[PDB]
Amino acid sequence: SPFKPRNYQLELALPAMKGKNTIICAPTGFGKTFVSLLICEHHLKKFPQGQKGKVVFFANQIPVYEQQKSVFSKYFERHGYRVTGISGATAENVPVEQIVENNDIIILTPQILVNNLKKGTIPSLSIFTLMIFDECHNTSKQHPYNMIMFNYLDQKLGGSSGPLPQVIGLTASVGVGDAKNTDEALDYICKLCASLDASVIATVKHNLEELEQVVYKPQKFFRKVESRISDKFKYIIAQLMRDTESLAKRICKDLNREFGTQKYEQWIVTVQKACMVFQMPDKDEESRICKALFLYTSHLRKYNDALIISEHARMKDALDYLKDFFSNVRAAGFDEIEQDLTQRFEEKLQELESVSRDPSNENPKLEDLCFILQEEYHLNPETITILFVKTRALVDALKNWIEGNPKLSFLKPGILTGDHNILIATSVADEGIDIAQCNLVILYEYVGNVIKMIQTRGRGRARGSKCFLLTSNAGVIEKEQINMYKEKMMNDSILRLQTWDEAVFREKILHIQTHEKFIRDSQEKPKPVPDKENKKLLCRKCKALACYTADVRVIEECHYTVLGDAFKECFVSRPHPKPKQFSSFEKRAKIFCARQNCSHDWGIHVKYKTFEIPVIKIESFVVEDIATGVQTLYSKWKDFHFEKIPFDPAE
RNA sequence: CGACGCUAGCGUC
RNA sequence: GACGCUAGCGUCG
Ligand SMILES: [Mg+2]
Ligand SMILES: [Zn+2]
Repeated sequence: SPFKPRNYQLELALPAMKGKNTIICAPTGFGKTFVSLLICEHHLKKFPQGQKGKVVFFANQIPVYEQQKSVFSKYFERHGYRVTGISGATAENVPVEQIVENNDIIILTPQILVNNLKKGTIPSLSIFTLMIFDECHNTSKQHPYNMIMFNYLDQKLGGSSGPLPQVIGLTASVGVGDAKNTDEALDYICKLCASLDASVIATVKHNLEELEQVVYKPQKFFRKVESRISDKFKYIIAQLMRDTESLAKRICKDLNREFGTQKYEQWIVTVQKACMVFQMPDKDEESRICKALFLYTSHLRKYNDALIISEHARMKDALDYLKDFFSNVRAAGFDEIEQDLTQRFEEKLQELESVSRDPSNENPKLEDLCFILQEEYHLNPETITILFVKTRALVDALKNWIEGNPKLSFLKPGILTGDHNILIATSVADEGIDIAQCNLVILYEYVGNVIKMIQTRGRGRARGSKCFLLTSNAGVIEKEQINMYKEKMMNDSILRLQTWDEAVFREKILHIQTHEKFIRDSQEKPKPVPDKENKKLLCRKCKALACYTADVRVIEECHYTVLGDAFKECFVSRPHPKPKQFSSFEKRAKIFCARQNCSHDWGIHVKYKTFEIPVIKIESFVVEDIATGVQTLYSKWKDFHFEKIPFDPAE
């Protein structure tokens, strides 16, 4: 152990080194990696000569996986332990069984292990002696962590009595979920402890003073401000809205309406979702009326978003956003509909710009953020900032404004989504891999949970780091208020736990956990009857025939193909700007409607073992029926019931 | 393609 | 006290 550990690290690691299933709960940045390494070195120094240990470490983000894989193999080969890892890119056509056998420390994404557990390639978890979940707080509803633990609990409660592994979770906090007093919070923490069969929660108690000189708590600030006094854009855009919806009335004629909400977008998603069953006797003019109206609603949706961007940013940015929109749809073909909508746009456009570009009109949010930045960089010209927005439209809007606003010449921004002065960002899953210490973080119209709150403090470990929350909605302020109270209750409940006898707590967890077992068994739902009939699937933006269900076979129960040239008729392949690959496929194209003026996104095109195939999404089509004539929309594939004819290579 | 998590809004016993 | 739907965001096979 020659790299100088601190006493709070040994204090956290101690119970794990005593063999107890343990949840380490410590502030982001305490150095969990050293704790994991110490625990592992100890775990497998323990064994006699005739037995050997096998450790598995789960990370569920690739950078963390690669980082841990690297540091584990560097620390452990000197001691004689084969280290290896498996992730999505390295998973296929390799006999995972003997990879696991042949190696003593094993770093995994969790999905690969549930996938191997279910296909029996991995018989039981009794293969492992120690399991380590990094960011274990999402050992919760459907997350792969929980599916692994379900397998563990099954072996626990069933008569099958193989030796089970020791389970350690690491986290900066446990969450309380939707808990509103200390006893509810207590219950939720006990439920999560049960999910990982933990007997101990390790926090820092004796060496608090050492810890609080390592990771400091940044000071928080709330900036309540109010929305735009004057809405010129909103007047004229509203008028555009009710024009387009009068067009809806001209063909649809069928119905609390607020223009600019998430009310409004859910309503418009509903008008599309209800209008893809417009069934006439004529089929030609019905295809084109229904798509007149799909287009009207798509344009109304991207009309609405423009004004939410107006509320949260400049209006020159929203303007550039929908000028990009119209350049986008210009290349999708030209009908009467395109020229018509776009031409009423042209009419408004110039008064529109004249509205946008006048200093008269500034979102007070933007000038308050300019204020904050000016102050922090006047007092510290070397401040490194990070700014969290909600939509990824807002990220490049704010960036363009930073460069375009001259007050902040001294800012040189950089992005990250899914050198520098300041980073603009949406959300980063869970604490994350190494990042430059930021000493200023700002949350711009930000809402979140308690765990994200604890974790965001790790950007500003150093003393004198600062964090701002600025908003036009007292809602958001109150919503982080309740979060801080939730952190209070979490700490209070954890300490109330540690003052219980071990055994009372362990029989508590055992009973919680047999409960939840028979719950998930009861909740196991049986099949309905799959119906065996010839169903037509038509497009969603042209409603033209695509194929029937007897055309489609299914591949490993998830992705569904088509056979026969009847599909090669009605799409066009487009080589893709993101040639990703996932488990046993390679992605090369996205396929769209070959129909003139349609070009809707229908699926992708991909190499599977020796074949090229396109594979498609339901929630990009409509499903009719021969005798009924009626048609119905499905979103999720698993939601759709018919004869599941598996893919045969024999054709 | 598909599986999950977080958030907001809205519903069901 | 959970489930579902719509969307935003993130991750992963
Ligand atoms: Mg996740
Ligand atoms: Zn189409």
